[PDB]
Order: sequence, then structure tokens, then C-alpha cells
Amino acid sequence: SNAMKETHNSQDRLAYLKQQLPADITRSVIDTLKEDLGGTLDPAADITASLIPADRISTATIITREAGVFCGQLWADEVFKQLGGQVSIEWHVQDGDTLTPNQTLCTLTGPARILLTGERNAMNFIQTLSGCATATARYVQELKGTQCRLLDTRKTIPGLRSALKYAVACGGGYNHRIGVFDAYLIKENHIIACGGIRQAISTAKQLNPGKPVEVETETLAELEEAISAGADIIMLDNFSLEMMREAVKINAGRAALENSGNITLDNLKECAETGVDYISVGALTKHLKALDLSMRF
Amino acid sequence: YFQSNAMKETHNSQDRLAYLKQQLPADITRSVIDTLKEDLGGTLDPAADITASLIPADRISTATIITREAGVFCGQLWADEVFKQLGGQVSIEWHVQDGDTLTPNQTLCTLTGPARILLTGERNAMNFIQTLSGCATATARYVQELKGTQCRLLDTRKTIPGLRSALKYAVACGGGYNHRIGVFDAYLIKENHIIACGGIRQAISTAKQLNPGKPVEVETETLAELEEAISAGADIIMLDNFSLEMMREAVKINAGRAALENSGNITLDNLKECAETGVDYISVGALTKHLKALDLSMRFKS
Ligand SMILES: [Mg+2]
Repeated sequence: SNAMKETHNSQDRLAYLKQQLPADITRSVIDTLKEDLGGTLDPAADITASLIPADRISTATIITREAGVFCGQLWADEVFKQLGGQVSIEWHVQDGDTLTPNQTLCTLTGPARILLTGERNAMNFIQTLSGCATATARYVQELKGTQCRLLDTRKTIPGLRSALKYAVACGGGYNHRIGVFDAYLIKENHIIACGGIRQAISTAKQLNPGKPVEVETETLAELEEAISAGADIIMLDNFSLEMMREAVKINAGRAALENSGNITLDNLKECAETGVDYISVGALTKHLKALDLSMRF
Repeated sequence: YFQSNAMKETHNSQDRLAYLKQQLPADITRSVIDTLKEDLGGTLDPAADITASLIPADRISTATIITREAGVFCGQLWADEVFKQLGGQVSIEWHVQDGDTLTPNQTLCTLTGPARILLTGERNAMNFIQTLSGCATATARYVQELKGTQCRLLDTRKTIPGLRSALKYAVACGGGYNHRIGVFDAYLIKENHIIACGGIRQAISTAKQLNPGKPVEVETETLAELEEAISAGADIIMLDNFSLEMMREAVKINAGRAALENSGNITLDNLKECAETGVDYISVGALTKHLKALDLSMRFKS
């Protein structure tokens, strides 16, 4: 079925993402350390840490004061590798694990100056990615009892697209297109330009074979036309609950239906209960509620 | 020569405002390039946008970016850079300037150029404006709570990765003040450094020796530690989780000798009350660690 086919598209995207992550992790980490150190990757630039003896070895633990879902160990590991690799980390949690208040995330051991310099940077990644995974899981809870799945969007904090799409995955959400290069999102503008939905879809399939094709519809008539034109996925743009139920009944399980627009944590369940297959939520990646962490020596 | 705490703080702001201005153009370009490459799949070539390829190449369109809620605007330079990086064919007429107060449904800018380029750049430009404006907007909200007081709002090092300079700038646009940019421009002496040096005056004199002009801040958890820190020559004292009465006692003990900065579980609910104790500054991690993006919308006229 088309709904199950989208689950396959989501896994293909997560695969592309995992393949690109090492490079993206290195890039964000370097830029973050550079900003903190003042344009250099030399940890000796941390003036306060220099008040500690050069030879001191210390052990610290990072703890979450809040419940949620963990994400970010790969980024925290890279922070310490970029600082020289002298600090070793024992992780007590894995990406995607549920966290309870005051749970220990990891234990770090190495030169005290390095731990001091890397601590905030490592925590800034963890709190951000964990924050996104945590928000995602809260949204996913609203779908209980339905077969509906949550999708992310292109409304992401700049520089962290791949990290946030990964955190969404860690929180139980699914990935929609990574960018404008991996899937088509056909809208009214494109439909008019090509002279009809079937023509737009055909052009899309001829220009980039294999790329998923999604069509945005604003009315039931458009939906019906997109379904008739064989569309893979149909995005329902600002549909009322009534229109959603009607769309689901009209569709009869043919295409994958995805609702988009003005979705809040407070009305997500009601949207899912109409029978739509997916709900896209820009709030998962456009907003951020960082997980509160503490580092103790 | 004489240098008041007011003068020391102004000097500190001048230095980091100077640092931010010199480094900002490079950070804007760096962040914009990384953001476009993520969206286009490894390249800055707009031809990588497959759905935009369904629009005739020679169409020239006009669109506008609208805010759907009130707040403070920020990010003009980043949105400009998105279009410069995509080829510079898009012309942007701004109807607002960084720092401006916004009302719901207000038009931010009107863009004109090749349709395919507008389609590729729109989300990217919007992602920057919603982020920076969101930060500026939240900051302004905290600043509004400080009105009747002489208290100032400070940022921290708890910032979203890769956006430290952009967010320090957004906090400034929202009316907040910038604390140290990183670990290189000022000291933040804590208990472990004190124990390592054998006391507070020891830590402070060792700091001034190694990096003479760098401002020295000391974090304290008690009134006793506060008094040692001030009498030992700290420029700024960070009060860690002080109660309201401890803050009042702190202000009394200080007698204007050092600048006092509150760092605690301070939110919109208790910001005013904490400010009313007489502390000079309140540092708020929430301004840059969290984000409530400003809700934007792009409307194509043609
Ligand atoms: Mg409910």
C-alpha cells in the first residue's frame, strides 16, 4: 500500500542521513568549538581552565534533571575528539533511550582542562538534540490508538537539519524529505505551470526517476484529481476535521494522506483520529525546548 | 586613571560588540552556506531543487514574507546572504530593520527575481528570520519585565550549536546585553579553580597575571564567598541560586564595589521580583538555549 511505501521512503531518508552524519557531525562540532575558543581549535584559548594544573586528571558525570528522550552522543564524542582525544567517555545511555530525572548520561575521564573546555559544548549538543527527541516523543504520544505517524519538515534550525532529523527519528517520528533535492513537493504553482496534476506528476517522474512525488491539495476536488492522476502521497493543506474524514473516505486507502498546517500538541489527536496516514509537524524542528543538564566533577 | 564599574562594563560591551562586528560577516556566510548545502544535497547550485525545475526557467516572480505574530525582527543580513549565495538575481526590499517591533500580519520584505530561485531560497531565508527573530522576541519579553528597575539582562554560553554569534546578536536586538562570547575573552572563576589555586584572592591574582586586561567574574554560592570575592578584587560576581533575601543581603554587603549578576532558576514569573532586589544583572540561559520561532509566512503575489 502507499502508506507502507512511505515508511520505506522514511527509512531510505534515514539511511542517507546516517551516511552523511559523520561529516555533518564534524562540521557542526568544529564550528561550535571555534565560536567558543574565538576562531581557533586550540583548547589553550580557554583562559579560566588554565588556572587548573596542566597535569590534573579528573572525572565528571553529565546528568539530566528532566525526563525525556536522549540524543546526541555522537556529537558529544566528536567534541572530545576535536579537542585532542585525551578524554574518554563511558556512555550509560544510547540515542533514543527514555530518560528519567537525575539519570546519569555518561562519565568522562581525562585532563581537567580539556573536560572544562569541552563540557558546555558537549552539553549544548546533547541538550539540543535531546530536546528535539523529547518534544517529538510527546507529540507521538498523542497518536496512541491510531495508525497515524508523525513526520518532520524543512522548518529546521539553520545548520542542524541532519542532526534534528536524526533526533526526530530518535523520538519516534519519521523523516520527510531531507531537502529540495530528494523528493518532489508539487503545489498549485507547479500544477498550473505544467497544465494539470497528471502532467506535473509525469514531468516529475520523467525528470528524476525514483524520486518520491507528493502533491499538495487545498480542496477535496484537488484531492480527487491528484488521486485520479495516481499521486504517491497527497498533502492536505489546512483541511478542516470534516474535510479530512471526507478525504480519508474518498481516498479509500489508495494514496498516503498527510495533513499539514496549524497542528499543535493540543489538536494533534483529533487530526489523527480522522484516519489520515501522516501528520507533518514543523514545531518539532523549528522550536526548541532544551533538556536541562548538569555536569558534575 | 579612574575607571568606574559603569565604565568597565561599557568597555566590555565595546570590545565584544567590536569582536561580533568583525566576525559576523564570516559567520553569516558560513551558516548560510552550511544551511543551503544541507537543503540542496551538498551543493550551492539551485539547479539541485527538483520541484522548482517544473517552473519555466525564465519566469520572474514577486513574493513577500509576512509575520503572523507580534515580536521583534532580526535576521536581515542572513536572509540577504541566502539570496546572494544562490546567485544574487533576487532583489529584496526590506520594510523593517533589525530591532524593529512587529505586529501580526506585518510585511517584512518583498522579493523579486527568477521564480525557481525564490522557491529554492524562501524556506532557507525564513528559517533564519524565524530563528533570530524568535530569539530577539523572547529577549524583548524578559526586558519588558525589567522596566522599572536598573537591572540588565545578560546572555550565557548555553547556545544552540553553530549559532552563538547570531544569537548573541539577536539578544542585543531584543534589548539584552552580551556576556562573554566564549572561554577566551573573560574569566568565570568557580569553586574548582578556587580550590586549585588555594583561595579566591589566589585565583583572582593568578588570573590577572596570565591575561592582564581580561575581565574577572567569580561564581559564588554563599554570602561569605561573595564578600571574599569582592574584597579580593573581582570585577563581577555571579550569584548562584541565591534566595531573594540572600540577593538583598548581597547588594547591601557589596555597597556598589562590584557588579552583581544573578544566575538561578529565574523565569518570566520571578524575573521582576529578582530584579527588585537590586542585583545589577540577571543571566538567562533560556534566551539562547531554547527557541520559540516567530511564525512567518511567504506569499507569492505572482
Ligand atoms: Mg486532547
